[PDB]
Amino acid sequence: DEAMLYAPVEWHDCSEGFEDIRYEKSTDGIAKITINRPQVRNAFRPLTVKEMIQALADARYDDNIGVIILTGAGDKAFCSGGDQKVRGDYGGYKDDSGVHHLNVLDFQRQIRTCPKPVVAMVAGYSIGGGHVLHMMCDLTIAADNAIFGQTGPKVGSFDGGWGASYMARIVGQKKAREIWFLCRQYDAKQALDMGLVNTVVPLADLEKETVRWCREMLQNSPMALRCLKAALNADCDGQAGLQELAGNATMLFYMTEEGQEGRNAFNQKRQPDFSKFKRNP
Amino acid sequence: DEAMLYAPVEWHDCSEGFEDIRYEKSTDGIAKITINRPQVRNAFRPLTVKEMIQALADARYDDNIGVIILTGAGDKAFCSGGDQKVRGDYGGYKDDSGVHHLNVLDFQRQIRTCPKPVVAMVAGYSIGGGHVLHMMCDLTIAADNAIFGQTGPKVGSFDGGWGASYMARIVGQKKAREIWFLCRQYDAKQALDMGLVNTVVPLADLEKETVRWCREMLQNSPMALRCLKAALNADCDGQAGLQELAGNATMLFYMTEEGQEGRNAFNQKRQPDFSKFKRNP
Amino acid sequence: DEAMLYAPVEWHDCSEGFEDIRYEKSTDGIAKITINRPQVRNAFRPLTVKEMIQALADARYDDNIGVIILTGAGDKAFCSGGDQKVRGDYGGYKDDSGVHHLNVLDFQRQIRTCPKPVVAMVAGYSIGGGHVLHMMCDLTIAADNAIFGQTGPKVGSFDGGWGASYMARIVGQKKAREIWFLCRQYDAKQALDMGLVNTVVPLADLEKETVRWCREMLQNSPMALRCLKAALNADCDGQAGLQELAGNATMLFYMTEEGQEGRNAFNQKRQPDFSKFKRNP
Amino acid sequence: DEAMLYAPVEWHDCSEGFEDIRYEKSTDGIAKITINRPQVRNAFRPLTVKEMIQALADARYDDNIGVIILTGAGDKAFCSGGDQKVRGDYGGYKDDSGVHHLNVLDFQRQIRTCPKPVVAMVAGYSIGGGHVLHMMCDLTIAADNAIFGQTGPKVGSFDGGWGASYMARIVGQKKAREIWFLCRQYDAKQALDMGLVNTVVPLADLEKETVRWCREMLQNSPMALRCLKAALNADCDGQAGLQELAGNATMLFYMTEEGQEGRNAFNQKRQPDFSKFKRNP
Amino acid sequence: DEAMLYAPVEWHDCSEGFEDIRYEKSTDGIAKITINRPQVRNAFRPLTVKEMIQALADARYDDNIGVIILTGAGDKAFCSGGDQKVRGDYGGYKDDSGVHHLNVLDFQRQIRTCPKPVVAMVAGYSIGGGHVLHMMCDLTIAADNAIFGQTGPKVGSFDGGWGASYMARIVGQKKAREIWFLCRQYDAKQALDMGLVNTVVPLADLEKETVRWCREMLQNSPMALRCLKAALNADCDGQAGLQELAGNATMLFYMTEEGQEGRNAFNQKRQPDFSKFKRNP
Amino acid sequence: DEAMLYAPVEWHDCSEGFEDIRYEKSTDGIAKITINRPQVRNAFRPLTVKEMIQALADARYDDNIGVIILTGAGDKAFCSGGDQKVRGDYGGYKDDSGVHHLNVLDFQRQIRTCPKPVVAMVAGYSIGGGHVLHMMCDLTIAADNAIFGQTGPKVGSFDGGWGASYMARIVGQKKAREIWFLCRQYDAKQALDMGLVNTVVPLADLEKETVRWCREMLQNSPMALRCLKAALNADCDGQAGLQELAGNATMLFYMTEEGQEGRNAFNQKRQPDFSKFKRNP
Ligand SMILES: CC(C)(COP(=O)(O)OP(=O)(O)OC[C@H]1O[C@@H](n2cnc3c(N)ncnc32)[C@H](O)[C@@H]1OP(=O)(O)O)[C@@H](O)C(=O)NCCC(=O)NCCNC(=O)CCC(=O)c1ccccc1C(=O)O
Ligand SMILES: CC(C)(COP(=O)(O)OP(=O)(O)OC[C@H]1O[C@@H](n2cnc3c(N)ncnc32)[C@H](O)[C@@H]1OP(=O)(O)O)[C@@H](O)C(=O)NCCC(=O)NCCNC(=O)CCC(=O)c1ccccc1C(=O)O
Ligand SMILES: CC(C)(COP(=O)(O)OP(=O)(O)OC[C@H]1O[C@@H](n2cnc3c(N)ncnc32)[C@H](O)[C@@H]1OP(=O)(O)O)[C@@H](O)C(=O)NCCC(=O)NCCNC(=O)CCC(=O)c1ccccc1C(=O)O
Ligand SMILES: CC(C)(COP(=O)(O)OP(=O)(O)OC[C@H]1O[C@@H](n2cnc3c(N)ncnc32)[C@H](O)[C@@H]1OP(=O)(O)O)[C@@H](O)C(=O)NCCC(=O)NCCNC(=O)CCC(=O)c1ccccc1C(=O)O
Ligand SMILES: CC(C)(COP(=O)(O)OP(=O)(O)OC[C@H]1O[C@@H](n2cnc3c(N)ncnc32)[C@H](O)[C@@H]1OP(=O)(O)O)[C@@H](O)C(=O)NCCC(=O)NCCNC(=O)CCC(=O)c1ccccc1C(=O)O
Ligand SMILES: [Cl-]
Ligand SMILES: [Cl-]
Ligand SMILES: [Cl-]
Ligand SMILES: [Cl-]
Ligand SMILES: [Cl-]
Ligand SMILES: [Cl-]
Repeated sequence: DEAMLYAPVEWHDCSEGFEDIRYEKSTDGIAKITINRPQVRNAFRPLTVKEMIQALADARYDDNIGVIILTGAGDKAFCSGGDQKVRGDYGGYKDDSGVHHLNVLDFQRQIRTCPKPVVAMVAGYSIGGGHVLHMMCDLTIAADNAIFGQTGPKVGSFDGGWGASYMARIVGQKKAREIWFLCRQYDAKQALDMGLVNTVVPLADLEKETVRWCREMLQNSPMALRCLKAALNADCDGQAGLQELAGNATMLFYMTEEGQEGRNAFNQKRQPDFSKFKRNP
Repeated sequence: DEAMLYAPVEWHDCSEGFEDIRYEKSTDGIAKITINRPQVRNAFRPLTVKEMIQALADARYDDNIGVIILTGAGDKAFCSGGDQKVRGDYGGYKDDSGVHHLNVLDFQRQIRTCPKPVVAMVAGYSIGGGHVLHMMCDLTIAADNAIFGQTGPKVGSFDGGWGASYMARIVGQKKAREIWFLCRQYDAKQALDMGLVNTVVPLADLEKETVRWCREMLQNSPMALRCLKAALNADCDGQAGLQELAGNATMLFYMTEEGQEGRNAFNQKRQPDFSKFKRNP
Repeated sequence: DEAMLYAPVEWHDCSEGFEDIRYEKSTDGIAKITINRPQVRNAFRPLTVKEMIQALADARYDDNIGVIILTGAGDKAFCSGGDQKVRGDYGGYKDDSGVHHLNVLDFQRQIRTCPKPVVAMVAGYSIGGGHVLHMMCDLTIAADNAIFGQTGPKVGSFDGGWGASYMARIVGQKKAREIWFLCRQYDAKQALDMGLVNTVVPLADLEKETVRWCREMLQNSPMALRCLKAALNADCDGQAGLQELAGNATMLFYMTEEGQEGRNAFNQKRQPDFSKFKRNP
Repeated sequence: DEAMLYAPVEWHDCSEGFEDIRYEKSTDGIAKITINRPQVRNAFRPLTVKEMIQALADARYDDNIGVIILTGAGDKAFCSGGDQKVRGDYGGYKDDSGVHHLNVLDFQRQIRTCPKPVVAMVAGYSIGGGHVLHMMCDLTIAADNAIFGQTGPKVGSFDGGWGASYMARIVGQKKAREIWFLCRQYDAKQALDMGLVNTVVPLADLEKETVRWCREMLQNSPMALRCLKAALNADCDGQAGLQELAGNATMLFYMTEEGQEGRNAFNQKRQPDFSKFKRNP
Repeated sequence: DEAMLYAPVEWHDCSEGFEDIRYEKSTDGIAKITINRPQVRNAFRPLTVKEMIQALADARYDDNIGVIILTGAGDKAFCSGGDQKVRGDYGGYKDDSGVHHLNVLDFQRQIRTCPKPVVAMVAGYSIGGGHVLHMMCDLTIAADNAIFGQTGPKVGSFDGGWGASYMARIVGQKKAREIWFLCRQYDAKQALDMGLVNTVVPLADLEKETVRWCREMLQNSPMALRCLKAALNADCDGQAGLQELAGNATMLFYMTEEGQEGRNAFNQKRQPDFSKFKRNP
Repeated sequence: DEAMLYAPVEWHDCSEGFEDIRYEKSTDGIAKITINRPQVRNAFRPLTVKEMIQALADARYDDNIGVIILTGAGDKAFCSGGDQKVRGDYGGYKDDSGVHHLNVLDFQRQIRTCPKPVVAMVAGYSIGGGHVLHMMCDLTIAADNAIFGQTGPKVGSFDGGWGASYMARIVGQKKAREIWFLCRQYDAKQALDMGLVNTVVPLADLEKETVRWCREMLQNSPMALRCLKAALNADCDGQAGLQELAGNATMLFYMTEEGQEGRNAFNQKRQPDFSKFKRNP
């Protein structure tokens, strides 16, 4: 239904109180987080990350939202990683109160455990920490002007966490070592060819196509989506992944009569009677 | 309730067709598989394993059975492992047709994936392949005359699968290397002290205590039990463990109105409407 | 040797007793399992699965068979997954007796642990559970009319087991999330491009090329093939994978003089003497 | 130095705005989170968990805190798990707004990823979700009146995430399956013997001994502790564990001259000169 | 800077004492190990491996070297694997003294744990054990005449270690099973298409391009490069990977004032004072 | 026979060329490496480690040696870890040439990958890096005066590799966190009780009992021993563990006629004929 998928999107502004990002919601259930620091190619300082964390937490708890888009303001950059202008000498990035942070690690975890799909909408540069962020998103929609790469070994940094291992799970070990060791830039076609992004579209149609992809997911079962996301994380995240996968199993079990009987019996101060529930093979 | 836990048990014989084992079921939902080759300390030959497999399959599919006991005939042996008298040169144990088998590997997987708890009831020797068998069982109830250990490096064999890795998940890596490398025998107290068995009871009380443990589990949620068994396997078995765990999540999802709407929609040749189901955080 | 590789194939029917599938063997060592429910696009019901499990067990134990082909009858579908017409409310698919099954999980594990290569021969739709089946097969040969995808989030289901994790080990995490979250369909070239199938051939050439691939494997060491298949599973299946791989090492050890000395000594009531066997570095 | 270790402790309150918990800080760097619903054996409702999350976030960000204690009010209970009185049918526990939560999962991950040691101080009952909470804590100090166990299969629930797998990494797979399948209660001595808690002390000495253990850690390198905690999580949590461990490596790298040259060169818009930094073997 | 990247390279010979290989170093920090047995398509015998290990150890310990190239003499072969003419019956390859070796396993490990990037420069055949060798190298630069493949199942062998699992992490599980099961040969384009090599260049420009890639890495942080290599290994090598990654964290910690205070306090026979180092969030 | 087990041991000196260690061999197949720096409680400097690696390589290749003992000179210390007197600021311990090493990491991997059992014979202190060394050994025989612990967080170091993860696989996650975070010392009984060492014997009986354990293993299959050691590593070491396990499978395959046919056919320039080797199930 292209008429539905390509219908106009009406964004409602929810940016009140944010300084470094914009946060918007569509009537049909898309939340969009936009890094708004185009002057530094949308690099994040600790405040930026803090605000993205708050926005993503809101999206998670808004039961009208089914999908999140992460993007950068303007056409030149999605995100250029940590703001090197505030990178201190004592183990992180300094906020205005002098505290050193590495809070993008919290945001990565939050994207990972979000039960709703998160989509990176990438125009122009997705570089360094900004590159890890697009990789963390479940899907990436790239404009034909998109440019991807890491710079760690050039700028005195590295992401040896999901920035390395998870990258290898997307593009394979040979490509991952190349990306990290040489710190070249890759155009959208190169990214597409290596399986790094899901599709490449003309810059002009970036939001149009991204919104179609979100709407396709919004037609589907939110329960199935969250279970599948956990299951896919589970191939990577050991017990942390089991926590997500089993957690959803618990939720489901709480919705059954057998599970509910355990609760009722406790509340009614009696023994449970699980005999009425047939054992499946 | 001790009166209920220690009530007499009435075994019904279901051994029709078996030559190397006995197979029985209680009215209150316990299936018991007994290796019946005491003349060889209950060593298994390929036929024996084939029968244990058939029995355990029957127990899986009988919706009145909730727990399975595995044990050996007599008081002298649980199982002394592969019957070395029929072990061929061509990579396995010879059946009367001359085919070389290692079908205990199938029995290990079957116990592993059985959605009902399997309890090893050990009197006397649990040795070699027979020792791996008790380990594979979810729980082990040991008589005070029980003796445990491996013999592989002494008799020209080894179990480098669950017989090694899973043993280490039970007794730790130092004890596991000790048990394998030296091939000593360990008595019941030594076994309990290392976490190898769940409890040790006087030989005369062996079945009485095992049935008590079985009955305590039979009071509990069968769904919960199978989910937890899968979850505990999943700490060991990677994607195979995910298959089990996720498979249970799939079963539970099928029992929800959200999952059912998806089926209904397809059968009625219409679009699913999941909008009616609230998204949890 | 194209003459040999493209020689005519001579199928012998072994379907007697099967209601939902065909089962055939070639003189040169190929067993072929064909889902035969074209009226439902080769959707499996619980009987279908039980028969496929019986057929694959037969092929495993037939020492003349070296390779298995799995395919769908006709040219419109390989398999469309679980039969939604018989999917019950109580956690699975109803058989004629009203028992609720998810027995395709058994069949997945059987393909996985089969020591002989299994080849999916896909014409037309490989969808849902039927898509996971082709993925489980070691290799996939696709016709130019082949169509691939999942539908779980559309039809209220999910495979978060090998259907998710193992999919990711084939096409990468970005593609896996796309496939599962959007539930689009993908044509043969799309599947080839993402590494989902091994090759794409004109529909007319489907069996001809599949049989060629089978015959190439049939020239190779059956022992090496099974060790390698276990080794590749072991990158995914944790301790379950070690069981497979170590289990083959045991088989091999049994074929050595050192291994046999262990057995010989036990049978001959003497202490083993391993001094004759040089310690390799 | 026992005089230092057993010095009186001086708690200052930081509970402003909390209804379900108390939150306090000692003058020497210990924070203490106390579940304060002793009338229901310190069962948590969604609000309770939310408050615990806020308190733990505070402790994490307070650089004068080096260690956190988790405990329950009164002598009778540490925590009895999820509050069954507010457990709803729709897959979680209802807050006053009707939303269904499983937010203890967030708290579990927050304890896990906390860079500071978290110590469970257990008096009386640690049961169900309350038992998983003490397990998640790095260390457990138990009073002689402490009682441990799970109840899931009895009350229609299960924790198949860290509550299962991680439990196995503490007590081993045999005890873990016993604990979950039978849902017995275990006294302090039983807990100590299976390795489930670190020490058992007289109830009268619980706080004094817990504070001693805390002070011992407070004498040590905070950086070394966080790295080790991450490293120990990493044996369980796959790529999520790598995120923590590598994250600490990044922090350290940012404190070296080599890392800083990378940053300086970027800010100064010149090529970095890494050649002046000797390559270690 | 292409002028710099494509500048002449000045090799100096360091082959003194080697019989099967050449070993050279450039003034700008590239070490090159060349298998020199072109008469047997650069197959390795145990001495060849021994020599390669010695050269790679020398490269690791030379603080002037930052990158290693592995290659074969001539342009017909990179390496055709183990030398079958000296392959013994007793489980390995015979040296002149009749000891049977599989020492390529040590060389694989040594490439894996080398803190400096290792680059396969492939002209002609990279086959069998020789194909596993290029896979182990972090990157592969292939000439347009390069040919890739395994032969194990044809020549009575298999690499079920990194040869299998790590191959799957490169090309995906479907392509890995194809490569191993059929033992076909793949041209440079096929290899590139499946992600098996990083780039393909004209044969006459093989070294020129390889040296360029090396110089690009040689501009980057050696510390970042070794941490990332370890992090990428860590997604595959479980605890051995943790050893590498954490071992780099230890190295970095030693370079900090906090870590040094621990050493200073010990050497000065006083108690450490870690209180001066602020805790980061 | 106890007469055999407790027979006198004749040590022959092989220490020529060593400065920091002694190296001796028994006539019945035991190699003993003794750290010889009692004046610093047998702390290792880079030369010490280099010597131990040389000694262990020699033991690996001496086909008369079946088991290695690692120990410390005198009765006061096994090993107190890294020599803090030569620990430099630049990420390692300085040799006489000023190079900074962490070469114990090499020795750890060498113990891990040694195909012969390695036994720690511990009298007195096993502390720090010295404690990790005893853990790495397959088994530990402790004297009643033995003391165990880590000191990292006190002395500005950590071993977050095998020092952490592998310790947890020995003593469990709760104890492992205790040991690392508090840096207490533990007597021999405490070590035994937590599963940290295999046995405790009177100091005067240390070598006598250690040699008995050694001789017990020396009676068993060297091949079974090495396969089992690999299999147990494989529960921990991911693909590095697969390499060892599969590597052993390859060695065994080379000893079979099916394997050898592949080699013979290649050497005789003819097609292999594997049809003579029946396919096991
Ligand atoms: C069990 C022992 C210690 C009991 O000793 P006891 O003194 O009480 O009895 P015996 O004096 O030995 O007399 C008992 C009779 O039973 C025979 N017998 C005992 N065990 C076996 C056996 N396993 N196979 C064949 N016969 C057995 C004795 O010979 C005697 O009969 P008679 O000759 O007088 O008529 C003592 O019996 C003992 O040690 N038995 C051997 C224990 C053993 O070594 N088992 C084999 C170890 N290996 C395996 O189990 C294979 C498992 C494996 O590693 C594997 C891994 C992967 C895939 C497949 C496998 C597999 O092989 O299955
Ligand atoms: C395959 C499709 C795309 C082909 O479309 P086409 O246009 O060619 O034909 P149709 O007119 O749509 O269909 C032709 C006839 O076949 C019936 N039919 C087709 N598929 C099924 C099916 N799976 N079940 C029942 N009937 C089917 C149609 O109904 C029609 O017959 P009539 O009704 O007119 O008489 C299109 O057919 C299609 O999309 N089919 C459904 C694909 C699907 O959704 N399959 C279910 C996917 N889910 C699973 O398989 C469950 C797997 C799972 O998650 C799992 C996980 C763990 C453990 C167990 C399981 C498990 O459930 O097994
Ligand atoms: C704790 C017990 C053993 C102590 O018994 P005791 O005799 O000393 O006191 P009682 O008289 O029984 O109780 C005193 C008052 O407190 C109430 N109460 C106690 N526990 C709870 C509770 N958990 N919920 C609600 N109320 C509780 C009693 O009802 C009584 O109040 P009154 O009725 O007199 O007014 C005994 O109290 C006991 O067994 N309690 C239940 C322990 C239990 O079963 N907890 C649930 C275990 N399951 C979970 O926690 C869910 C965790 C989970 O699996 C999960 C997994 C993944 C994601 C989320 C979750 C999750 O659900 O959080
Ligand atoms: C490389 C091929 C395809 C190139 O063919 P081409 O037509 O150009 O040359 P040829 O005429 O075939 O031969 C040229 C001369 O070189 C000899 N030769 C080539 N390769 C080898 C070799 N590997 N060993 C010994 N000799 C070799 C030819 O014999 C000829 O010499 P002449 O007799 O005429 O004088 C083609 O040459 C080819 O296919 N060679 C074999 C490729 C192969 O099968 N290699 C072995 C594969 N197996 C291994 O490498 C073992 C690795 C392993 O799995 C493992 C795993 C764990 C632990 C250890 C190992 C291990 O074994 O190391
Ligand atoms: C062992 C202790 C407890 C014994 O105490 P005791 O009272 O009996 O003897 P002392 O009087 O304290 O000492 C006797 C003489 O020996 C010196 N000495 C003892 N140990 C060392 C040492 N490790 N380094 C240098 N000197 C040592 C004493 O100084 C004294 O000599 P004098 O100067 O007075 O003559 C006690 O001695 C003790 O606590 N020693 C320190 C234990 C320790 O902290 N070891 C270091 C722990 N860290 C490591 O091992 C690094 C390992 C690591 O984490 C790592 C990870 C990854 C990669 C590499 C590494 C690595 O660093 O290698
Ligand atoms: Cl970067
Ligand atoms: Cl055994
Ligand atoms: Cl599906
Ligand atoms: Cl519970
Ligand atoms: Cl090969
Ligand atoms: Cl230490």
